[PDB]
Amino acid sequence: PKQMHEDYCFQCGDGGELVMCDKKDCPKAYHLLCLNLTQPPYGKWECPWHQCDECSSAAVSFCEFCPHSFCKDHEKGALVPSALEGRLCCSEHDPMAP
Amino acid sequence: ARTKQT
Ligand SMILES: [Zn+2]
Ligand SMILES: [Zn+2]
Ligand SMILES: [Zn+2]
Ligand SMILES: [Zn+2]
Repeated sequence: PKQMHEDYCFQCGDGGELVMCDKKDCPKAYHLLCLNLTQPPYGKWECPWHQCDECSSAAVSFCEFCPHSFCKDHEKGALVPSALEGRLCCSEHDPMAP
Repeated sequence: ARTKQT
């Protein structure tokens, strides 16, 4: 049945206790340990998918397999299609087995 | 921020 967030950690892929992103329309959820957070954040928390991993600027292009993402300055050449339905992946993944 | 359990 329809839920707004995913059932698996976007970082490691395992289930369990997951913090949910507060960014409008973001379905991503994460283990606290995987984000190096000690406690669930107080109040509003937006996940790392929204900020460029190079510079912190707002992301415009998004890895489909992990929270790496890229602003307008850093997005060209950042992602390639993968064997899983052509879904885009960053350099952390083997595109044949992302 | 909120949590869910799976
Ligand atoms: Zn995790
Ligand atoms: Zn998010
Ligand atoms: Zn950037
Ligand atoms: Zn990635």
